[PDB]
Amino acid sequence: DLDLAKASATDQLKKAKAEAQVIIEQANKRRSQILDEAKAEAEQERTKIVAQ
Amino acid sequence: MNLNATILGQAIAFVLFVLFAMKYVWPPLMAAIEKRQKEIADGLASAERAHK
Repeated sequence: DLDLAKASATDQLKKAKAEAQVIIEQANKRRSQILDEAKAEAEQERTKIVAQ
Repeated sequence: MNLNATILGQAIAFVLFVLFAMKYVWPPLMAAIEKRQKEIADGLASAERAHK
């Protein structure tokens, strides 16, 4: 057990490091989607305000 | 029954049978067991560090 205890601790920490980082990565991908959609909405609004 | 000069000879035999156990039987016997006493005592601290 003295061996497999550290085995499981290390293999747990690995998974933590992996999926926390995918959380943070997806947060910024979601950002990018939101910000570029905001670009599109901005242009669309300008198109109306000028024609007005 | 009868007092006898055996009463000294038996002290001479006694202290010798004492010496032959003192410096040459008990320290080995109990030390070889102390090794084992530790070696089963350590397992708990081993799993304890494994748990921590």
